[PDB]
Amino acid sequence: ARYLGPKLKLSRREGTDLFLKSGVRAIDTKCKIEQAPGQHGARKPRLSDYGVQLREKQKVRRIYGVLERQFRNYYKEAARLKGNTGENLLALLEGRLDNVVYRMGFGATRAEARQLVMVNGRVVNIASYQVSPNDVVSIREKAKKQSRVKAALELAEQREKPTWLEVDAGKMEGTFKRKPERSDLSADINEHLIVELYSK
Amino acid sequence: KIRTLQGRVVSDKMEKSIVVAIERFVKHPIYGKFIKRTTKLHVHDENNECGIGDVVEIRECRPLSKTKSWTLVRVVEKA
Amino acid sequence: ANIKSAKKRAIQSEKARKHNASRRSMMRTFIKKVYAAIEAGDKAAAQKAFNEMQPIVDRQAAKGLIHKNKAARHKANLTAQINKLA
Amino acid sequence: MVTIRLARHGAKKRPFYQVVVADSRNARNGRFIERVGFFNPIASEKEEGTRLDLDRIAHWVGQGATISDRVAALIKEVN
RNA sequence: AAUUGAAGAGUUUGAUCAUGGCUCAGAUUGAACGCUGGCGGCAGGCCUAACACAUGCAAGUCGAACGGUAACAGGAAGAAGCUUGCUUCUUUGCUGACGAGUGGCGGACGGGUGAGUAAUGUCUGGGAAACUGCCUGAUGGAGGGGGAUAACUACUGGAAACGGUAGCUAAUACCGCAUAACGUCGCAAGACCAAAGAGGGCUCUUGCCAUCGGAUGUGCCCAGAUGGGAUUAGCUAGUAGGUGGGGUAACGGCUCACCUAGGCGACGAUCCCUAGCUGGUCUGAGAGGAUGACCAGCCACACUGGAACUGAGACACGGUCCAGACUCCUACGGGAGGCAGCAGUGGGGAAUAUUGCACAAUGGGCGCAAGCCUGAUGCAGCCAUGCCGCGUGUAUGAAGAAGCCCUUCGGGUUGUAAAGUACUUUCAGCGGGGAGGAAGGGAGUAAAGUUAAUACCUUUGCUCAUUGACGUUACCCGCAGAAGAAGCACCGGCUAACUCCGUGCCAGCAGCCGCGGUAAUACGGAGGGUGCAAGCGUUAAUCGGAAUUACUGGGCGUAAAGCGCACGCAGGCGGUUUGUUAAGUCAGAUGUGAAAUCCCCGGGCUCAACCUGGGAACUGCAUCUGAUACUGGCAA
Ligand SMILES: [K+]
Ligand SMILES: [K+]
Ligand SMILES: [K+]
Ligand SMILES: [K+]
Ligand SMILES: [K+]
Ligand SMILES: [K+]
Ligand SMILES: [K+]
Ligand SMILES: [K+]
Ligand SMILES: [K+]
Ligand SMILES: [K+]
Ligand SMILES: [K+]
Ligand SMILES: [K+]
Ligand SMILES: [Mg+2]
Ligand SMILES: [Mg+2]
Ligand SMILES: [Mg+2]
Ligand SMILES: [Mg+2]
Ligand SMILES: [Mg+2]
Ligand SMILES: [Mg+2]
Ligand SMILES: [Mg+2]
Ligand SMILES: [Mg+2]
Ligand SMILES: [Mg+2]
Ligand SMILES: [Mg+2]
Ligand SMILES: [Mg+2]
Ligand SMILES: [Mg+2]
Ligand SMILES: [Mg+2]
Ligand SMILES: [Mg+2]
Ligand SMILES: [Mg+2]
Ligand SMILES: [Mg+2]
Ligand SMILES: [Mg+2]
Ligand SMILES: [Mg+2]
Ligand SMILES: [Mg+2]
Ligand SMILES: [Mg+2]
Ligand SMILES: [Mg+2]
Ligand SMILES: [Mg+2]
Ligand SMILES: [Mg+2]
Ligand SMILES: [Mg+2]
Ligand SMILES: [Mg+2]
Ligand SMILES: [Mg+2]
Ligand SMILES: [Mg+2]
Ligand SMILES: [Mg+2]
Ligand SMILES: [Mg+2]
Ligand SMILES: [Mg+2]
Ligand SMILES: [Mg+2]
Ligand SMILES: [Mg+2]
Ligand SMILES: [Mg+2]
Ligand SMILES: [Mg+2]
Repeated sequence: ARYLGPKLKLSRREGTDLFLKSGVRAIDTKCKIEQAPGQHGARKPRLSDYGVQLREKQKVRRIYGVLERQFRNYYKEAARLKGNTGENLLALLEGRLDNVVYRMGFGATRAEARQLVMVNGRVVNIASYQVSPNDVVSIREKAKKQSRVKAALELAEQREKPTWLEVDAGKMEGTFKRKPERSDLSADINEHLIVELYSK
Repeated sequence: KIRTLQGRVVSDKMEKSIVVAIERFVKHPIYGKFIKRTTKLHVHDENNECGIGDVVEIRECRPLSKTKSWTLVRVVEKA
Repeated sequence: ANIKSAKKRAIQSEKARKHNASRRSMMRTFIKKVYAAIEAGDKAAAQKAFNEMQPIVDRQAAKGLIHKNKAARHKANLTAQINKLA
Repeated sequence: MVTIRLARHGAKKRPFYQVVVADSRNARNGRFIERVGFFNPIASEKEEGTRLDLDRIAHWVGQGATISDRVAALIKEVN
């Protein structure tokens, strides 16, 4: 139920930074981001229309560590909800709480943030929890002596912190103010390929 | 009103009884064409008024025999 | 029977069968006398037999041996037939 | 006779009762005449634990419906 | 807000376009099998033999109907080792209670199964000639007698099951009599029909009878709809109708006698084959197609065939009688039994669980109640069967260590992977705390209403104890240490993923095309990789793709397909004008279309699955009122 394997290979297979590393040093110095993994790695054949649609879906999955069954259920939810399905799907993935622990800067990676796993002042230890507009997300007091969370925040303080949220120091809390639009997120995900892949 | 059907007498051979054909015009469930369908009722006719070809109003009543649960109301048209 | 209450019901129902059969037989005997008087074709004999029958069918209806509608039918059928006789 | 009683719905360890008017002989969760309310015994604070259509209950009690012990107790604590 | 919804590909050929089948990608399941397997939540779990069934349990209850007193617990009398105060052996229903018995109510519910049933069924919508325990409203009654009988007692027959004889006794058991009308019969006059007490302290409570209502349940009738076969075309004598008698709760050929000769059928009768029906379920863009397991409604069945009895209700799963096929006990004379209740056994099968705990909750039976009963139900056990959630670490870490594997021997790749070093402790283990599912019921006291009464009773408050099968509960806190926890399929194209070695048309692979005869990305192993993940594959099965049965939505010159040609009955279709009708059609309204499910907006379990509030939907059916262009009818 978790991918517990070498993490750089995913970014290598996708051929893009998926933000899967802590950032103690550069991605180029860590691995060959240009090259796909394995013995036949410097090779790069033509990929089919199917193969392209697959790799876009596997991109959006492998960032978050969402396995296929759970990802499929998000697609179904996104298609069900009113309006644009591809946008609804990204909104649902962005609405997840386990993004937030990482994104607010408590884990160095999402894998670390997931090891570390309060919303509206109530404890929630579920990665898949959909955080709503106007909800305050925050940390406990009992585990603020961990060096992990200290280091992770210093890693977080070099990134561009998200632009629909409000992370705070000390008591360490922030409001999910609104759901992100597609404008907020990377114009790089071609989510129509995922919509098309599941329509197949 | 009280409930009635209208139909054509197709037999008057029984004593105090007639057979009335009710024609209905119904849309075919699959193919959509309107089709003629027929329901034959055994009807009570105390006086033996009706003849083969008459148009008759009939009403539902209590069972009067094995096959009869309808009675004659009027003759609309004699043949 | 396996169950205790079922054994008791079998006994009670047999007792009730005997009791009922006696009263049913008696009631039918009194009804038959009215029909027999009619068959012969004598009104005074039939009205006598009917006046004996009438309390019996009514009482057996009250006791639940027959329904009151059945008692009513017997009185109606025979009153009609007695009226047609002379 | 006709009774007003609780049909047990919900899930395992988490009962939710529908308040139904039924012929007493029918199974608890089976054939009923009319639903007239619900009762959640494990309802969180803020949520409505009990709703009863007391007018419909009064109609049925007027026609000789009995009430289970629990529904009688729920009728008390509501009003 | 609540139908935002529709993808193709491989394979005929030297190549092409078309035609056309085969095959694949998807979704799904009561699944099974193989490999593998950590935890939890919620659900599901004999689809085959309606095969046969050992054992336990699944229906009792009421002493406030009754005689009683086998228990054992008091109480009173009368006496013995006499702990000068009583145990004990005795007597006694006097009292709490209560075995057996009479009586009442229940046993027709609840639970199981799908054999039969293609229409005495089911679904939708109507109807008239009916009954209906318990519950409920109203109006009255509730008087006075009698003969029994079980238990019991004496005798007694049987191996047992189970009786026989005689005597005795009670009632809310049973039976007259009286009373008798908004009841029954009758045109009327008349005639006729009932009943039961018990309990608490005259009064209250409860029961009894009658009649008319209500409610609920059930019986009955009609129309439409609900599989296949014409290589089944005729079927029918109580048959179709009538009259009269009988019968039923009730209409009715329901039955019988007589009379008429009908009735059904190409709009498929009759016969044959298959089948429980529905809400729904799966699939599908939809229209369809497939399906009816779980949950809920209806039906049917209870070892097989038949039958009734009792009863408000049964032709009765754990009742009766008979017969039959089985099987078991026997003193050989006779007797006994029916898991398609729950659990379980054998058998069949690819395959489907424990001879568990509890009535604490909800519901059911009986009871004034306390309570008793309840394999319904609530729970627990077993199983990755499904769905949903979580874990199996996290960070760093070049030495790019070994060992792999490949290499044009430069290197590349596995791989930051491992180690090493910081850390973390969910879940599992171990130890401490702790909801909720409990409402009620029981005690005396509080006031008011009944009342001769400041009584009993009723109700509501009042206070004090007390009720949990699950359960070592959810959940919380603490301890120890990465510790206890990753597999399965695939990598020639379709199809995401490629190399080396072994083999040499062999061994083998294969869904389809194909692959293998010495440099095989196709076989087998390895290294690497891709996809899924506590699962993964395979097989089976349904829909999809398949516009490949084409209603939506196809064809027939040569691909499969125009009868050899005509006439013509049924049937389908019908030029043009006016009037009329209002069947089709259209509009509106009303009733109905169970709940669940689906969908929408919310709510609750930390989330999810799951549970749940309201809505929408249920495309239908019926009725009423309108419209009159078009189609139909009628008239000209
Ligand atoms: K009894
Ligand atoms: K083809
Ligand atoms: K039953
Ligand atoms: K069946
Ligand atoms: K007949
Ligand atoms: K007749
Ligand atoms: K269907
Ligand atoms: K049978
Ligand atoms: K009864
Ligand atoms: K109980
Ligand atoms: K067509
Ligand atoms: K017209
Ligand atoms: Mg999972
Ligand atoms: Mg070729
Ligand atoms: Mg007793
Ligand atoms: Mg039942
Ligand atoms: Mg008396
Ligand atoms: Mg009596
Ligand atoms: Mg009298
Ligand atoms: Mg054929
Ligand atoms: Mg043949
Ligand atoms: Mg007759
Ligand atoms: Mg009939
Ligand atoms: Mg069958
Ligand atoms: Mg289609
Ligand atoms: Mg079924
Ligand atoms: Mg069907
Ligand atoms: Mg009877
Ligand atoms: Mg029974
Ligand atoms: Mg049985
Ligand atoms: Mg069983
Ligand atoms: Mg076997
Ligand atoms: Mg028992
Ligand atoms: Mg490929
Ligand atoms: Mg080779
Ligand atoms: Mg298949
Ligand atoms: Mg099709
Ligand atoms: Mg074609
Ligand atoms: Mg040819
Ligand atoms: Mg040809
Ligand atoms: Mg020709
Ligand atoms: Mg011609
Ligand atoms: Mg015309
Ligand atoms: Mg019309
Ligand atoms: Mg509904
Ligand atoms: Mg016209």
